Amino acid sequence: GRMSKFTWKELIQLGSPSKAYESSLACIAHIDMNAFFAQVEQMRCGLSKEDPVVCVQWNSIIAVSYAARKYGISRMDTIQEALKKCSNLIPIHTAVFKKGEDFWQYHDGCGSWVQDPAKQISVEDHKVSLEPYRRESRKALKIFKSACDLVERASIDEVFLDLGRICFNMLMFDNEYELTGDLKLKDALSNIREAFIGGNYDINSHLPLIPEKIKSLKFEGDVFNPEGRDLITDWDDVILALGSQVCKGIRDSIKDILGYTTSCGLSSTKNVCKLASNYKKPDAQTIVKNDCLLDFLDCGKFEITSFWTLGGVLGKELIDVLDLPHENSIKHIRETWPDNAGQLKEFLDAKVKQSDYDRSTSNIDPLKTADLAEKLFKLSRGRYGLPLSSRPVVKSMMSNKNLRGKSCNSIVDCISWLEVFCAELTSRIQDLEQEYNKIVIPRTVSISLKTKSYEVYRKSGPVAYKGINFQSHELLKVGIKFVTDLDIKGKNKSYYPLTKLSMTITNFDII
DNA sequence: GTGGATGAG
DNA sequence: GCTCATCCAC
Ligand SMILES: [Ca+2]
Ligand SMILES: [Ca+2]
Ligand SMILES: [Ca+2]
Ligand SMILES: [Ca+2]
Repeated sequence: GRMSKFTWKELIQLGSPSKAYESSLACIAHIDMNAFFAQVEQMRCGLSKEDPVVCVQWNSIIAVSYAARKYGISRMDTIQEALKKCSNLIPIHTAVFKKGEDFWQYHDGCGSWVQDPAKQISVEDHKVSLEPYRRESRKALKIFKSACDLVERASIDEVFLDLGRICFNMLMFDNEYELTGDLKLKDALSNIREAFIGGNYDINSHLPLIPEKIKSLKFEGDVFNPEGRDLITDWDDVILALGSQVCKGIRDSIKDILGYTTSCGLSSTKNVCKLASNYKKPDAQTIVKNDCLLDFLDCGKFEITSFWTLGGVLGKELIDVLDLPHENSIKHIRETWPDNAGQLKEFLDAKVKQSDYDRSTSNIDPLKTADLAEKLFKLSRGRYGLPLSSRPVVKSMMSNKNLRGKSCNSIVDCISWLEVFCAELTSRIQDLEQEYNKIVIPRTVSISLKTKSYEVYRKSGPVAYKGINFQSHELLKVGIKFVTDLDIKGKNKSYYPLTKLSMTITNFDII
């Protein structure tokens, strides 16, 4: 065409962390450390990524390495079942707390699969610690925060990156990058760079057409192109290619410094990014161009239920409520309401109003349908761009134990368990303090139990600190007092042995 | 006040 | 299957 399909406004928008995600030109990444717990144990025990390791808790498998999966092992399997699929399996049990001890510890060469009765990790007196995974995640997150100025911690093993600044800055100012032996970005993109510093454009003006010398710019990773479309046809393509390069370097850092492999989804929107990181794994990168967004969504592997918020009960409700076919529901949503979000909105209002349609258990806000339609309209088209957003502050933290057998028959027994809970909540407060770079101190403690016959007892109250700071010993002390008060409360009633015991902290001052 | 429902996979 | 934090009809 004569001009690009994009404006200067939308390009310059890339350079503002608050608005960059709204640009059609946005370059978002979703990076997943797959089989995270297995990777962490592999690296700790000096093993390779091709070693069939399985992370184990009790008799179940919680993480399965991709090497282990070659043998048909899945989380579905027990350790005994997985060992009949691959006798060379390397099960590694999580760290555990022992009842009464204030620290966790690894019991290597111990597990329910080893014959020696000496080398067991009894479920009855032990509690699992996920601290080693928390810590490793923290190391990753610091390396991500180092390479990019807007990182969302989507979960323990997944982040989103907004690569707009980085990309926009490469595009305009990076005089070091070279496409070939003789070709450099500064020469190839001299026209866009001279126009931009010149300042003579109107922001709403369309961009200049991309130069031919940019078409040799290489994507890093696997560009999803079923229909064999051209790789670089406009500026959104240029930014994305740059992103993939930047994104590869970041992932190599994770591998170089910590040894973890990742999958990466690169695209304009967060939901499309997450689909792509999962599309091939492990150690892979998938780029989804804007012009392939419909090729990607329609490939066959996705349905309306594949999206972040639609994976569960609300997802089903929509299939029902929108009479969507059990295949190509996304496409089906595009064509039925082809022109605008509102068409979906009115339909919803009509279905919204029906005798069969519940109002009581409905996961659908009647007031909030305006947005629900726009979400779906745009999600169906791969243009639903949310901002990268910090997770809100914690309100509650809990550490409990499901007790079986008669281990818990006394106040003394309960107190041994509280020690483990305190130990654990202390290390979790610490993870939080680093995440926030702020002191976190809880003012309220709650002690909960379930009796022999599954009745619930509970006691909340303040915890006081002799110092300005938080001290685990003051949390325990209050816990002990509550546990003791509940003992008296249950004297000639159904009580021991307990079947469940827990500690919860709330009312944090993030001073 | 909170048991139960809910999200991912 | 499980997890744990978070939300809200009861
Ligand atoms: Ca994952
Ligand atoms: Ca002790
Ligand atoms: Ca995960
Ligand atoms: Ca185009």
